[PDB]
Amino acid sequence: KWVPVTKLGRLVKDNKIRSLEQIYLHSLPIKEFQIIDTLIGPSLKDEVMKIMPVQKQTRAGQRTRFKAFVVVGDGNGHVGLGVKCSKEVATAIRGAIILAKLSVIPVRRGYWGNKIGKPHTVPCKVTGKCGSVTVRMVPAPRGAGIVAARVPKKVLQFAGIEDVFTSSRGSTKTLGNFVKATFDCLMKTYGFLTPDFWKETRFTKSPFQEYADILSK
Amino acid sequence: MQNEEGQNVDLYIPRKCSATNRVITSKDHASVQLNVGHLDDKGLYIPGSFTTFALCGFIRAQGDADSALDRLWQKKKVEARQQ
Amino acid sequence: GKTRGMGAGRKLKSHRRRQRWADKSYKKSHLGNEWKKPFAGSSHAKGIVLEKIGIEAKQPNSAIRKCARVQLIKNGKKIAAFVPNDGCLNYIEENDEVLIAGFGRKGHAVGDIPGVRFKVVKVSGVSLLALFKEKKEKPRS
Amino acid sequence: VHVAFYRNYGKTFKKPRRPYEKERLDAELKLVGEYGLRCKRELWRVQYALSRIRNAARMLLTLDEKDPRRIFEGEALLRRMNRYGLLDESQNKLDYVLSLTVENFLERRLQTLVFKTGMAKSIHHARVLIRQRHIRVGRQVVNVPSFMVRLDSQKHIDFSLISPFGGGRPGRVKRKNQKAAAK
RNA sequence: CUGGUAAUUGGAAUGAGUACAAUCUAAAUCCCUUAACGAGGAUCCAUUGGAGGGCAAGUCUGGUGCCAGCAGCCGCGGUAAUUCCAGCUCCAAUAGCGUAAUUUAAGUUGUUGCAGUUAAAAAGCUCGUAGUUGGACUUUGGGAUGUCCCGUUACUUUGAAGAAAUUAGAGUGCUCAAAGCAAGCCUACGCUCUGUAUACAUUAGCAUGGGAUAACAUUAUAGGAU
RNA sequence: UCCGCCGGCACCUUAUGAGAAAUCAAAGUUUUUGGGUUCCGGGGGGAGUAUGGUCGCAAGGCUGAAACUUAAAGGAAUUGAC
RNA sequence: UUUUUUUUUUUU
Ligand SMILES: [K+]
Ligand SMILES: [K+]
Ligand SMILES: [K+]
Ligand SMILES: [K+]
Ligand SMILES: [K+]
Ligand SMILES: [K+]
Ligand SMILES: [K+]
Ligand SMILES: [Mg+2]
Ligand SMILES: [Mg+2]
Ligand SMILES: [Mg+2]
Ligand SMILES: [Mg+2]
Ligand SMILES: [Mg+2]
Ligand SMILES: [Mg+2]
Ligand SMILES: [Mg+2]
Ligand SMILES: [Mg+2]
Ligand SMILES: [Mg+2]
Ligand SMILES: [Mg+2]
Repeated sequence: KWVPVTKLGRLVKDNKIRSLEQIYLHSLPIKEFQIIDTLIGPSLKDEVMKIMPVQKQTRAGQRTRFKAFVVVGDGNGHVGLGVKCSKEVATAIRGAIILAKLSVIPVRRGYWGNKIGKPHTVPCKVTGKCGSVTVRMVPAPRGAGIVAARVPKKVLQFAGIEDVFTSSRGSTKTLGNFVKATFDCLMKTYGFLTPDFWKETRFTKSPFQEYADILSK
Repeated sequence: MQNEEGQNVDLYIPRKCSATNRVITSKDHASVQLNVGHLDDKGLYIPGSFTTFALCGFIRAQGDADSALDRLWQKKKVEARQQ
Repeated sequence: GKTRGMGAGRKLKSHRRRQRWADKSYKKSHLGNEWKKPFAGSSHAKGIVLEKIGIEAKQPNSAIRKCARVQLIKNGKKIAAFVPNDGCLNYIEENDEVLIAGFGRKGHAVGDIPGVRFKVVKVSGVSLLALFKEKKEKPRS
Repeated sequence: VHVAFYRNYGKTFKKPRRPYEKERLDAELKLVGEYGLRCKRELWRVQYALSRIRNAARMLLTLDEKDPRRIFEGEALLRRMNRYGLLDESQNKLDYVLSLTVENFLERRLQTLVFKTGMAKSIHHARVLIRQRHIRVGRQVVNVPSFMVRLDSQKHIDFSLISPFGGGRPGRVKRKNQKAAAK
C-alpha cells in the first residue's frame, strides 16, 4: 500500500498527527501526498484549470510537452496549486494533482466589519505577485460576493472565501502567472501581524520531539 | 481572532520569531525552534525543562540569528537562575 | 517625479491638458477633422455607382474582391465600397443609387481587402440582404 | 409642452455581462424549467429586483446602528420582506436580507403558488390556468403569472367565480359538444 | 410507481379575431365588461443571428476547388472544407434580433493611480526670473471640580437659506408591472383633522465654535509700553 | 608602516530589496501606492516630413502637424540551426 | 588576412 519514507509520513500513518494545523504550526515540509490524502483527503476537490502546450526546438523538429495546472481546495480555508509538465496530458494532470496536494496551505479568513458568525472575507489587504502579474485582494462587506476574474474566482472559491474585491495588473492572460499571483496573495494572509497576534507565543513540542521515542525505531 | 460571542475562529495561531517578532508561516522552512536545557546545582540536565526559542527564516538568512539567540539566552538565563 | 504642491493644481491641470493630445482617440474626436472625411460624421451616406472594380486580396489569400466606385451625393467625394455576399455584384449597375455604411472598424480597412473602408447596404432603395435572399426584387426603373 | 412627457419609466432587467457562460446558462435553464418561465428575461428581472434589494440592505448595513436613517429604512425593508413572505418573523435582522436568493422570490409567484396548493397538475398547467382567467387572489381575477402574492393574500387564492372550475357556465367547447350531442 | 418522445386517440380551457349590448367619450374611437360565433398539422404555421477559437452550438451529407466567397481579430478556401454555397441537426436571445457617435473595460491620460537604463521616453552643460516648495524653536502640569489657580487669511465644526421636475426614499394590490398620487372603513344623506413624508445638493457668499498644521505682515538708529 | 575621520573616482560579495528579465547597493526603501521640484513618452509608419514663425552668410538649427496607411513593430531571455 | 554574387507565391 503506502510505505512512508519520512518521519512526518510515519507519524501521519500511525495516527500520531491528526490535523494539518499541527504540521502548519511548525512549518515542517510535506513531501508525501499520502499525508494530505489521509488528513484532509475526503473533503478535498480538484479541478484542471488549463492544459498548456510548450515546445522545445530540436534538430529534427519541435518536441511538444503539455503543462497541467491543477487547483485543490476544501472550500474551508485550505487551497493548493500544482503545475506539472509531461509528454502526455494524463501524466501531467496526475503530477499536477499530486503537486497541488503537496502544496496545500492554510488560508486566514476575517471579518469586514462586525465579527458575528464565521469569517467571510480576507482579514486584511493582501497582494500577490508572479512575473508581471499582481493580484490585490481587498476586504468586502457581507453580500458583496467574489468580484474577480474566473481564474482568481475559482482559486478563491476553493479557498472558502465568500466575498472579496480584487484588482489585477499586468499580463493576466498569462494564466500560470495569474493563478500563481492569486496563490501568493492567499498565502500572504497568515504572514501579516495584526494586533490580535501581539500575544506572546507559547511554544509547544515539535512532532519530531514529542514522538521522538516512536520515531526512534 | 475571536467572534462576538468569544469563540476562537482562526485555524491556528502561528509562532513568532523570538528576535524579530515576525510571524512564522507554514512554508517557512528556514525557520528553526531550539530548546536550551536547564541545569541543577550539580550541573546535571533536568529532563523536560528547557527554554524554547524560535527563529524565522528572515533573521537566519541575515546571519543575525547567532547574536540574537545569544542575547535572548543570556537574558532568559539571568531571569531563570541558570548559571 | 510628479508635482505635489498643495498650490500646484494649475500645473497638474495644464499638464494633463497638454498631454491629452498624445492620445490618438482623444485627438481624433477633438481636432475637428471628422467633417472633412467622406461621411462627414455620419453613419451612412447615399451615392451613385460609377464603376465596378476588382481588388486583389492581400497575402496570404488570393481572391478578387468585388467593389464599386461610388460618388457621395452630399459632397461629391469618391470612395471604394465593398459588395458583400456571393454574386451580389450582379445587383449593382453603373449610375445606380446605393446606401453606404462603414466597414465596422471606424474608418479602417477590414480583413484581406486593402484600402476599403465602406460597404454597400442598399441598391435602388432595396437592401442587398433582401436581394440575396430573394425576399425583394430590384426595381426595374 | 405635452403633459404626457412628464410621465417617467424605467427598465426592469439587464443582459448578462458575458453572453456565453456555460455554467450560467445551465443554471438559468434549470431555474426556468423548474419554474416554467417563458424566457430568460423573467429570470433576469427577478435577479434585478433581488440585486436592488440586496444593494439597499448592504448600503444600510454600512451605516451606524443608531443612525436614524438606518433605523427607518431597515424597518421599512424588513416590513416589505415580511409582507411578501420572503422573510420569517425570526428573520428580523437586515443581515438575513443578504441571504435571499432568486428562488425565494420565484416561490412567491402566483404561478408557483397555484401549482403548490394543488390547483394545477403542473407548473405549466398553473401558468395556462392563470393566463386564462381561471384564478382569483381575493375577489379580483388575476391573469399575471408574475403576480407576487403577499402572505395575507396567499390563503384567498381560489378559482374565478365566472369560470367553469369555480362556478357554472362551462366553456365554449363543452357547450358546443353538448349542443352537438343533443341531436 | 416514476419520468421523456410520438402530424396516434380522447375529450376539456382560452384569447387573437368577430359582434348584439352596455360602457367609454365634448361627440367618436380604444381599453374594461359581455349576449351569439371563434383551435388539431390547434395552417391561429416566430423570427433574428450563429455552430474552428475568443464564445454556446457538428471531426454529418452534397457542391466549389486560393475560384466563388467567408472572416470585427486570429484565420478559412489550391479536389476528403467542423469556417464558403446548400440540406439536416444543433446553439443564443426571443416579439425581438442583426448592422453602421459615445461610456466601461483603461492603472492605455494615471490627483487617488501609469511611464522615461535596454520596450516610446531625462534638454549636451550650467545660470536664472515667473511658478511650485522650503529645517528647528514661543504654555506644559497638577490640584481639584463644563468650572477656578498660576495684524490679516488659509483650514475645520455648527446653523440659516438654498424652484419644481429628475435621483434616493416612506405609504398605497392602477388585476401585476413600468406608473400614478393615490386612497382606506362603512355603506353612516358619513368618517379617517385622510395622505400627498424624508434625504441629497461642488465651488463662491452669510453667521458661529476651535486655535493644532500652514501662508502673508512686524520686530532693535526705541521715534517702545505705562 | 599601522590605526582612524571627512570628501571623491571606482571595484568585489551578497538579497532580507527591486525588476519582464538582462541586471541594479541604488534601477532599493511602491497596490502596505504621497519628501520637494524641472523636463518628458502614450502601438507601428507617414515624419522630424508639409505649412507658419524664428535664428543663421550658407549648410542648416529651434518650434512642428495632418491626410492616409497598417497588426503588429518592439524589449529581455530559452532551445535549436547556422 | 587573394577571391566566394544569387535562391518566385501559399502551406506543411
Ligand atoms: K495575394
Ligand atoms: K489563404
Ligand atoms: K466563434
Ligand atoms: K470533388
Ligand atoms: K468535396
Ligand atoms: K466559424
Ligand atoms: K495563398
Ligand atoms: Mg464552444
Ligand atoms: Mg464537403
Ligand atoms: Mg453550414
Ligand atoms: Mg503605458
Ligand atoms: Mg533601439
Ligand atoms: Mg528607447
Ligand atoms: Mg538624450
Ligand atoms: Mg530653456
Ligand atoms: Mg505613436
Ligand atoms: Mg543578383
